[PDB]
Amino acid sequence: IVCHTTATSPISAVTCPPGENLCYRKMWCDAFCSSRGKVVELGCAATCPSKKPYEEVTCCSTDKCNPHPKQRPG
Amino acid sequence: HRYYESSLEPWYPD
Repeated sequence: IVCHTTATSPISAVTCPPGENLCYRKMWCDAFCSSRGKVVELGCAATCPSKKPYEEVTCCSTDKCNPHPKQRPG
Repeated sequence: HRYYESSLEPWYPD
């Protein structure tokens, strides 16, 4: 098994040891906070880590379906 | 170089 990532990778694929069960979407920004709206740092989850004052952290519950909008000429 | 919500490539994202 495994999950997707986004972080310091261009992209990569890992999940955490058997405890986590799904993959998540940490919405925030870069330290550069570039003109692309929201950075999303995908990875391993057991529950959906969402906050309220900034961190949207939604999920996907099945294989590969983790990500957001990205792969478009924009 | 980033995985924002507008691109995935380190050319379009940043």
